[PDB]
Amino acid sequence: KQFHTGIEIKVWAIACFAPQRQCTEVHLKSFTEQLRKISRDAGMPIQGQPCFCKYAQGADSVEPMFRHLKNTYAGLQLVVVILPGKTPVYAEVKRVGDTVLGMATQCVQMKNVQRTTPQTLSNLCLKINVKL
Amino acid sequence: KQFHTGIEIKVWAIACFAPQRQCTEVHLKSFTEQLRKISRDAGMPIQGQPCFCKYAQGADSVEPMFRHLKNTYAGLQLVVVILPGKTPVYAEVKRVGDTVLGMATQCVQMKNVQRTTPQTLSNLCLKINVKLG
Amino acid sequence: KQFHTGIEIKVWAIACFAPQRQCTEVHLKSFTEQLRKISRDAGMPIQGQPCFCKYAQGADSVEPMFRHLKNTYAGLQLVVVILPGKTPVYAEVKRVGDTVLGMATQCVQMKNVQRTTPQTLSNLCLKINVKLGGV
Ligand SMILES: Cc1cn([C@@H]2OC[C@H](OP(=O)(O)OP(=O)(O)OP(=O)(O)O)[C@H]2O)c(=O)[nH]c1=O
Ligand SMILES: Cc1cn([C@@H]2OC[C@H](OP(=O)(O)OP(=O)(O)OP(=O)(O)O)[C@H]2O)c(=O)[nH]c1=O
Ligand SMILES: Cc1cn([C@@H]2OC[C@H](OP(=O)(O)OP(=O)(O)OP(=O)(O)O)[C@H]2O)c(=O)[nH]c1=O
Repeated sequence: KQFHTGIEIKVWAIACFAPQRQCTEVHLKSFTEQLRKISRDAGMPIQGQPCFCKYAQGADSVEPMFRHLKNTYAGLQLVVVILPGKTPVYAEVKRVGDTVLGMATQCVQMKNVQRTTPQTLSNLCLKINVKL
Repeated sequence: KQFHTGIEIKVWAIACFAPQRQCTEVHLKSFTEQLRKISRDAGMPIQGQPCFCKYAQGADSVEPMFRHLKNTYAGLQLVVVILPGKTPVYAEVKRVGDTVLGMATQCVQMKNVQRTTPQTLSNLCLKINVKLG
Repeated sequence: KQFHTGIEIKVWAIACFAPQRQCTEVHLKSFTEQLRKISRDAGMPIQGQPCFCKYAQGADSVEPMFRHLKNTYAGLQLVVVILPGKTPVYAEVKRVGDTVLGMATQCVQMKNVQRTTPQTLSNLCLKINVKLGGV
């Protein structure tokens, strides 16, 4: 895991499986902007707003939503998935992204979106950097 | 460029990502016959019926279908991919064919399958000729 | 036919255009070591680990990567290029290596990296040997 310098993330999406009442739109947009800033400092810029950002409920929504993403957004590079703690959703994310569709997926715990820290944003960058 | 003489396309497939309701079997068979004729006349004959011809929908279908093709038809030379206009399918077809599986692919817009003209068939032949030549 | 004696391959690189998911690090390291062994037995020893070993994707990556290689690794003798099969990358590799930069490049199919046999390693040795011998 030597860090890669050449990465640019142009097309990406957010799928929020945490409840909106806990993880609101402002929490998500705040999170997005802070993630963009750190990714820029590290020389793996996330350009742009996500091309898609929706709430969803249930592990069974993962495959349909990811197929939808792949089928709708040309060149989609990354899906960031927000999770409400321990969940069957995580398992469903992993199999679909890593073994079915071959698309980079990164999960994040809702609590790190509600109150973001540079350390957790850094962790997410490093993981994305490895994946991409 | 230079056109290449002496190419023969013996094993080829059609993957149609345009909806069947717009691009029916008879449209595809008619298209195939016209392509056969012009390619023969130009001395790069696309010989025979395709070894495979199936509909699919979505960029997500590309990799599974092409893995199937690669694994089932040894000596597959070409996949002709019919596209429904602007689509994430094109990008995925190029990624899978050129990078993932290593398979020659030529895309064609559905509107040129629904009504063929000599000029669009010629375009397609020349592209195939360059790719396989 | 005409195998060349007395060649030593000291500076060489691997550029893998097959996806990592298909052609993993262990596949590449295993392939490298097997290639070194047979090439040593045949008297064209690969003296070291490659100076560079990276994944890349797309014909558009070829020229930049090869320029990097040429400019960074003095006396680079060989680039081994792993390809998934028929691909516009093959054409671009030949154009850039043979006409743009002038460095010896040898392509190999991903399936022969994933699982080696003595016969396919031998094939690749002979081709490397031919390209490197000369004035
Ligand atoms: C089991 C479980 C785990 N997590 C954590 O969230 C992502 C983080 O790490 P990750 O898996 O993303 O780490 P990674 O090495 O990049 O590998 P994968 O993401 O491909 O699995 C993981 O530790 C949850 O939030 N909920 C859960 O229920
Ligand atoms: C860039 C782009 C192009 N097209 C056009 O539709 C078929 C035609 O095919 P093309 O002659 O380009 O040949 P192709 O097999 O697409 O591949 P190349 O070998 O030219 O790269 C291509 O120009 C799309 O439908 N979507 C796109 O996003
Ligand atoms: C489909 C495919 C096949 N092969 C075969 O494997 C050895 C030999 O090698 P190739 O003649 O293709 O290429 P090469 O030695 O670098 O030769 P030159 O182009 O310098 O003559 C070629 O017959 C590839 O290597 N790459 C492929 O993708």
